[PDB]
Amino acid sequence: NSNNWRWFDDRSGRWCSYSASNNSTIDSAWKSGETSVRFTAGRRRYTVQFTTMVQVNEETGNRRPVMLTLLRVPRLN
Amino acid sequence: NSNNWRWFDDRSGRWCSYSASNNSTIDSAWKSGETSVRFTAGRRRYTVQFTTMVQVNEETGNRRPVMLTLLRVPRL
Amino acid sequence: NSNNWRWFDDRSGRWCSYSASNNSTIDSAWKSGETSVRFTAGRRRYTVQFTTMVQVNEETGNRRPVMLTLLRVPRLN
Amino acid sequence: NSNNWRWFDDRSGRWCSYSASNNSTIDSAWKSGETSVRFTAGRRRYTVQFTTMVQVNEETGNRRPVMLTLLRVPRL
Repeated sequence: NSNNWRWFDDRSGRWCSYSASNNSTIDSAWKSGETSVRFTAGRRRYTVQFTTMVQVNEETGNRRPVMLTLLRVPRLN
Repeated sequence: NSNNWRWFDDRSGRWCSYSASNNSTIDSAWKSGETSVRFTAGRRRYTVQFTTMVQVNEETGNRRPVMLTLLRVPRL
Repeated sequence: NSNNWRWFDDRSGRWCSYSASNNSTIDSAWKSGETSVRFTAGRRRYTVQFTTMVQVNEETGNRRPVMLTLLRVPRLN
Repeated sequence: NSNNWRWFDDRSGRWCSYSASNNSTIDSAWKSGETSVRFTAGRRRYTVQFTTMVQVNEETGNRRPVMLTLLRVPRL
Protein backbone atom coordinates (compact mmCIF):
# COMPACT_ATOMS: atom_id res chain seq x y z
CA ASN A 1 0.00 0.00 0.00
CA SER A 2 2.16 2.89 -1.46
CA ASN A 3 2.01 5.22 -4.59
CA ASN A 4 3.15 3.62 -7.93
CA TRP A 5 6.22 5.41 -9.38
CA ARG A 6 7.29 4.68 -13.01
CA TRP A 7 10.43 5.40 -15.10
CA PHE A 8 10.39 5.76 -18.95
CA ASP A 9 12.33 3.11 -20.97
CA ASP A 10 13.23 4.83 -24.31
CA ARG A 11 14.13 1.31 -25.64
CA SER A 12 10.55 -0.19 -25.37
CA GLY A 13 8.97 3.32 -25.52
CA ARG A 14 6.98 2.62 -22.31
CA TRP A 15 6.57 3.62 -18.62
CA CYS A 16 7.81 0.74 -16.42
CA SER A 17 7.22 0.22 -12.68
CA TYR A 18 9.96 -0.21 -10.00
CA SER A 19 10.42 -3.38 -7.85
CA ALA A 20 8.22 -3.30 -4.69
CA SER A 21 11.40 -2.52 -2.60
CA ASN A 22 12.58 0.34 -4.94
CA ASN A 23 8.95 1.67 -5.21
CA SER A 24 8.72 1.63 -1.33
CA THR A 25 12.16 3.34 -0.93
CA ILE A 26 11.13 6.10 -3.43
CA ASP A 27 7.59 6.59 -1.99
CA SER A 28 8.92 6.80 1.66
CA ALA A 29 11.35 9.56 0.57
CA TRP A 30 8.51 11.36 -1.28
CA LYS A 31 6.15 11.09 1.75
CA SER A 32 8.90 12.52 4.16
CA GLY A 33 9.47 15.65 1.96
CA GLU A 34 12.98 14.58 0.68
CA THR A 35 14.09 16.29 -2.61
CA SER A 36 16.06 13.09 -3.68
CA VAL A 37 16.54 9.37 -2.86
CA ARG A 38 19.10 6.60 -3.73
CA PHE A 39 18.48 2.95 -4.70
CA THR A 40 20.02 0.25 -6.91
CA ALA A 41 18.50 -1.78 -9.76
CA GLY A 42 20.39 -4.16 -12.15
CA ARG A 43 23.45 -3.69 -9.83
CA ARG A 44 23.37 0.00 -10.99
CA ARG A 45 23.16 3.00 -8.61
CA TYR A 46 20.38 5.60 -9.16
CA THR A 47 19.28 8.86 -7.52
CA VAL A 48 15.66 10.00 -8.19
CA GLN A 49 15.41 13.85 -8.00
CA PHE A 50 11.80 14.95 -7.17
CA THR A 51 12.53 18.65 -8.07
CA THR A 52 13.13 17.70 -11.80
CA MET A 53 11.24 14.29 -11.79
CA VAL A 54 14.22 12.35 -13.29
CA GLN A 55 16.26 9.29 -12.36
CA VAL A 56 20.08 9.76 -12.63
CA ASN A 57 22.60 6.93 -13.16
CA GLU A 58 25.24 8.20 -10.64
CA GLU A 59 28.17 6.58 -12.62
CA THR A 60 27.25 7.96 -16.15
CA GLY A 61 24.95 10.97 -15.39
CA ASN A 62 22.29 9.50 -17.78
CA ARG A 63 18.83 10.97 -16.94
CA ARG A 64 15.52 9.07 -17.56
CA PRO A 65 12.13 10.62 -16.66
CA VAL A 66 9.91 9.38 -13.76
CA MET A 67 6.20 9.95 -13.06
CA LEU A 68 3.83 9.55 -10.13
CA THR A 69 0.48 7.92 -11.06
CA LEU A 70 -2.63 9.91 -9.90
CA LEU A 71 -5.55 7.74 -8.66
CA ARG A 72 -9.06 9.01 -9.70
CA VAL A 73 -11.32 10.84 -7.16
CA PRO A 74 -13.98 9.58 -6.97
CA ARG A 75 -12.81 5.92 -7.46
CA LEU A 76 -14.61 3.93 -10.22
CA ASN A 77 -16.76 0.81 -9.50
CA ASN B 1 3.81 10.71 6.57
CA SER B 2 0.41 9.85 4.88
CA ASN B 3 -2.42 11.61 2.87
CA ASN B 4 -4.84 13.90 4.74
CA TRP B 5 -8.47 12.59 4.75
CA ARG B 6 -11.29 14.82 6.02
CA TRP B 7 -15.03 14.42 6.75
CA PHE B 8 -17.45 17.50 6.66
CA ASP B 9 -19.17 18.47 9.96
CA ASP B 10 -22.56 20.10 9.07
CA ARG B 11 -22.97 21.14 12.80
CA SER B 12 -19.84 23.40 12.65
CA GLY B 13 -19.88 23.86 8.78
CA ARG B 14 -16.19 22.76 8.41
CA TRP B 15 -13.88 19.96 7.08
CA CYS B 16 -12.40 17.92 10.07
CA SER B 17 -9.30 15.61 10.04
CA TYR B 18 -9.65 11.93 11.17
CA SER B 19 -7.54 10.44 14.06
CA ALA B 20 -3.97 9.58 12.83
CA SER B 21 -4.86 5.85 13.30
CA ASN B 22 -8.18 6.20 11.31
CA ASN B 23 -6.31 8.34 8.67
CA SER B 24 -3.60 5.62 8.10
CA THR B 25 -6.24 2.79 7.98
CA ILE B 26 -8.18 4.81 5.30
CA ASP B 27 -5.12 5.94 3.26
CA SER B 28 -3.70 2.34 3.33
CA ALA B 29 -7.04 1.02 1.92
CA TRP B 30 -6.92 3.89 -0.67
CA LYS B 31 -3.33 3.00 -1.84
CA SER B 32 -4.19 -0.81 -2.01
CA GLY B 33 -7.03 -0.18 -4.53
CA GLU B 34 -9.87 -1.22 -2.11
CA THR B 35 -13.30 0.36 -2.95
CA SER B 36 -14.15 0.86 0.80
CA VAL B 37 -12.67 0.76 4.34
CA ARG B 38 -14.20 0.12 7.85
CA PHE B 39 -13.19 1.61 11.25
CA THR B 40 -14.61 3.19 14.44
CA ALA B 41 -14.66 6.83 15.73
CA GLY B 42 -16.52 8.29 18.78
CA ARG B 43 -16.97 4.53 19.64
CA ARG B 44 -19.24 4.42 16.47
CA ARG B 45 -18.86 2.13 13.39
CA TYR B 46 -18.22 3.78 9.92
CA THR B 47 -17.55 2.62 6.35
CA VAL B 48 -15.96 5.11 3.92
CA GLN B 49 -17.17 4.32 0.28
CA PHE B 50 -14.46 5.56 -2.19
CA THR B 51 -16.76 5.31 -5.29
CA THR B 52 -19.29 7.84 -3.67
CA MET B 53 -16.73 9.63 -1.33
CA VAL B 54 -19.03 9.40 1.75
CA GLN B 55 -18.78 8.06 5.31
CA VAL B 56 -21.73 5.75 6.28
CA ASN B 57 -22.87 5.37 9.92
CA GLU B 58 -23.40 1.56 10.05
CA GLU B 59 -26.38 1.90 12.53
CA THR B 60 -28.38 4.73 10.73
CA GLY B 61 -27.32 4.83 7.02
CA ASN B 62 -26.47 8.57 7.63
CA ARG B 63 -24.05 9.76 4.86
CA ARG B 64 -21.31 12.46 5.49
CA PRO B 65 -18.98 13.67 2.71
CA VAL B 66 -15.22 12.89 2.77
CA MET B 67 -12.33 14.44 0.81
CA LEU B 68 -8.71 13.62 -0.05
CA THR B 69 -6.12 16.42 0.16
CA LEU B 70 -2.76 15.55 -1.50
CA LEU B 71 0.19 16.35 0.90
CA ARG B 72 2.58 16.87 -2.17
CA VAL B 73 2.31 17.16 -6.07
CA PRO B 74 5.11 17.15 -8.70
CA ARG B 75 6.26 20.76 -9.50
CA LEU B 76 8.75 21.76 -12.31
CA ASN C 1 -13.90 21.26 -21.53
CA SER C 2 -13.41 22.37 -17.83
CA ASN C 3 -12.91 20.59 -14.40
CA ASN C 4 -16.10 19.08 -12.80
CA TRP C 5 -16.89 20.72 -9.42
CA ARG C 6 -19.52 19.10 -7.11
CA TRP C 7 -21.44 20.24 -3.98
CA PHE C 8 -22.77 17.80 -1.30
CA ASP C 9 -26.60 17.59 -0.88
CA ASP C 10 -27.17 16.37 2.74
CA ARG C 11 -30.84 15.70 1.72
CA SER C 12 -30.07 12.96 -0.92
CA GLY C 13 -26.69 12.17 0.75
CA ARG C 14 -24.86 12.62 -2.60
CA TRP C 15 -22.33 14.81 -4.50
CA CYS C 16 -24.20 16.76 -7.23
CA SER C 17 -22.71 18.63 -10.21
CA TYR C 18 -23.27 22.35 -11.04
CA SER C 19 -24.99 23.62 -14.25
CA ALA C 20 -22.49 23.99 -17.16
CA SER C 21 -22.61 27.85 -16.65
CA ASN C 22 -22.03 27.64 -12.82
CA ASN C 23 -19.33 24.92 -13.34
CA SER C 24 -17.59 27.23 -15.95
CA THR C 25 -17.86 30.32 -13.65
CA ILE C 26 -16.32 28.33 -10.71
CA ASP C 27 -13.57 26.66 -12.82
CA SER C 28 -12.53 30.03 -14.46
CA ALA C 29 -12.12 31.56 -10.97
CA TRP C 30 -10.12 28.48 -9.83
CA LYS C 31 -7.87 28.60 -12.95
CA SER C 32 -7.14 32.42 -12.42
CA GLY C 33 -5.99 31.89 -8.77
CA GLU C 34 -9.10 33.56 -7.14
CA THR C 35 -9.76 32.54 -3.47
CA SER C 36 -13.61 32.89 -3.99
CA VAL C 37 -16.31 33.25 -6.70
CA ARG C 38 -20.06 34.23 -6.83
CA PHE C 39 -22.92 32.62 -8.81
CA THR C 40 -26.66 32.00 -8.47
CA ALA C 41 -28.64 28.72 -8.59
CA GLY C 42 -32.39 28.29 -7.78
CA ARG C 43 -32.59 32.15 -7.67
CA ARG C 44 -30.25 31.87 -4.59
CA ARG C 45 -26.88 33.67 -4.29
CA TYR C 46 -23.76 31.58 -3.45
CA THR C 47 -20.05 32.26 -2.88
CA VAL C 48 -17.66 29.26 -3.25
CA GLN C 49 -14.55 29.74 -1.02
CA PHE C 50 -11.55 27.70 -2.37
CA THR C 51 -9.51 28.20 0.88
CA THR C 52 -12.10 26.13 2.92
CA MET C 53 -13.73 24.22 -0.07
CA VAL C 54 -17.32 25.24 0.91
CA GLN C 55 -20.25 26.94 -0.78
CA VAL C 56 -21.94 29.72 1.31
CA ASN C 57 -25.56 30.88 0.91
CA GLU C 58 -24.85 34.67 1.22
CA GLU C 59 -28.38 35.39 2.70
CA THR C 60 -28.37 32.63 5.45
CA GLY C 61 -24.63 31.81 5.92
CA ASN C 62 -25.42 28.06 5.38
CA ARG C 63 -22.21 26.19 4.32
CA ARG C 64 -22.25 23.02 2.10
CA PRO C 65 -19.00 21.26 1.08
CA VAL C 66 -17.60 21.27 -2.51
CA MET C 67 -15.02 19.00 -4.17
CA LEU C 68 -12.89 19.02 -7.31
CA THR C 69 -12.84 15.67 -9.17
CA LEU C 70 -9.29 14.34 -9.96
CA LEU C 71 -8.94 12.62 -13.38
CA ARG C 72 -6.67 9.49 -13.38
CA VAL C 73 -3.08 9.67 -14.79
CA PRO C 74 -2.62 7.60 -16.85
CA ARG C 75 -6.17 7.66 -18.38
CA LEU C 76 -7.95 4.25 -18.65
CA ASN C 77 -8.92 2.65 -22.02
CA ASN D 1 -4.93 29.87 -17.28
CA SER D 2 -4.60 26.09 -18.18
CA ASN D 3 -2.71 22.92 -16.97
CA ASN D 4 1.02 22.61 -17.73
CA TRP D 5 1.86 19.70 -20.11
CA ARG D 6 5.49 18.70 -20.69
CA TRP D 7 7.37 16.28 -22.99
CA PHE D 8 10.87 14.83 -21.98
CA ASP D 9 13.86 15.78 -24.21
CA ASP D 10 16.41 12.89 -24.03
CA ARG D 11 18.98 15.11 -25.93
CA SER D 12 19.06 17.70 -23.06
CA GLY D 13 17.79 15.26 -20.31
CA ARG D 14 14.96 17.65 -19.21
CA TRP D 15 11.12 18.14 -19.17
CA CYS D 16 10.10 20.89 -21.77
CA SER D 17 6.80 22.88 -21.91
CA TYR D 18 4.67 22.82 -25.14
CA SER D 19 3.71 26.05 -27.06
CA ALA D 20 0.75 27.84 -25.30
CA SER D 21 -1.42 26.94 -28.37
CA ASN D 22 -0.33 23.21 -28.28
CA ASN D 23 -0.77 23.23 -24.43
CA SER D 24 -4.42 24.52 -24.65
CA THR D 25 -5.29 22.06 -27.51
CA ILE D 26 -3.93 19.16 -25.32
CA ASP D 27 -5.47 20.32 -21.99
CA SER D 28 -8.87 20.94 -23.74
CA ALA D 29 -8.79 17.33 -25.09
CA TRP D 30 -7.78 16.16 -21.54
CA LYS D 31 -10.74 17.99 -19.84
CA SER D 32 -13.26 16.69 -22.54
CA GLY D 33 -12.43 13.03 -21.72
CA GLU D 34 -10.78 12.29 -25.14
CA THR D 35 -8.22 9.39 -25.04
CA SER D 36 -5.82 11.22 -27.48
CA VAL D 37 -5.14 14.59 -29.19
CA ARG D 38 -3.37 15.58 -32.50
CA PHE D 39 -1.32 18.73 -33.30
CA THR D 40 1.94 19.93 -34.93
CA ALA D 41 5.25 21.23 -33.45
CA GLY D 42 8.58 21.98 -35.26
CA ARG D 43 6.34 21.66 -38.41
CA ARG D 44 6.04 17.91 -37.41
CA ARG D 45 2.82 15.89 -36.74
CA TYR D 46 2.28 14.39 -33.18
CA THR D 47 -0.45 12.45 -31.35
CA VAL D 48 -0.39 12.45 -27.54
CA GLN D 49 -1.92 9.09 -26.22
CA PHE D 50 -3.38 9.73 -22.69
CA THR D 51 -3.73 5.98 -21.84
CA THR D 52 0.13 5.46 -22.33
CA MET D 53 1.19 9.14 -21.60
CA VAL D 54 3.46 9.35 -24.69
CA GLN D 55 3.85 11.63 -27.73
CA VAL D 56 3.98 9.69 -31.08
CA ASN D 57 5.81 11.11 -34.14
CA GLU D 58 3.25 10.25 -36.89
CA GLU D 59 6.05 9.64 -39.51
CA THR D 60 8.43 7.37 -37.40
CA GLY D 61 6.40 5.82 -34.51
CA ASN D 62 9.06 7.38 -32.15
CA ARG D 63 7.57 7.60 -28.58
CA ARG D 64 8.51 10.45 -26.10
CA PRO D 65 7.07 10.61 -22.55
CA VAL D 66 4.63 13.37 -21.50
CA MET D 67 3.52 14.52 -18.02
CA LEU D 68 0.72 16.59 -16.47
CA THR D 69 1.63 19.07 -13.71
CA LEU D 70 -1.41 20.43 -11.78
CA LEU D 71 -1.27 24.31 -11.56
CA ARG D 72 -3.37 24.21 -8.26
CA VAL D 73 -4.67 21.56 -5.68
CA PRO D 74 -7.19 21.98 -2.81
CA ARG D 75 -5.38 22.85 0.49
CA LEU D 76 -7.07 23.08 3.99
